[PDB]
Amino acid sequence: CHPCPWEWTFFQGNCYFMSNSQRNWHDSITACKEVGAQLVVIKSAEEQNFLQLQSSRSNRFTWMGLSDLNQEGTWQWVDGSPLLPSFKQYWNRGEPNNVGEEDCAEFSGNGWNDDKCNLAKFWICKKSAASC
Ligand SMILES: CO[C@H]1O[C@H](CO)[C@@H](O)[C@H](O)[C@@H]1n1cc(-c2cccnc2)nn1
Ligand SMILES: [Ca+2]
Ligand SMILES: [Ca+2]
Ligand SMILES: [Ca+2]
Repeated sequence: CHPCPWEWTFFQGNCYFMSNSQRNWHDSITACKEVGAQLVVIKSAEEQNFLQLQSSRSNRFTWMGLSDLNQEGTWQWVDGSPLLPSFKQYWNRGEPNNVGEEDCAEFSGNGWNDDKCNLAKFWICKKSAASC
């Protein structure tokens, strides 16, 4: 028994995969579903710091499963849960600014940025680990 599939990173009972290719946000959602996973939805501050650190070290602009597509300015996770007030701190300075209509959230440097949903970026999938 091993808790995660090969090349997946285990963290606090879940498995994480960072892509080595780039897609737009809607295709990133599909990419994760095809491996029985979900474009990463963040549930805790520890998990946030864990993901941002890898995004900073790798220096890769990376999609997360969050958008304000349904209502501009109200951010929602792809599993339907709302962005909580205790997560607003992770936006980068001056963000979210929706310049040129940016509806999808990404890891950018030390925090989050809203960027155009049609741009190709790396992504991270999340699924729960098996019990060994
Ligand atoms: C790399 O990050 C910058 O580019 C991202 C991609 O466009 C943005 O998503 C980020 O917000 C941020 N940004 C853009 C502007 C801006 C551009 C033109 C005129 N006025 C403001 N400000 N900050
Ligand atoms: Ca919009
Ligand atoms: Ca927006
Ligand atoms: Ca922005």
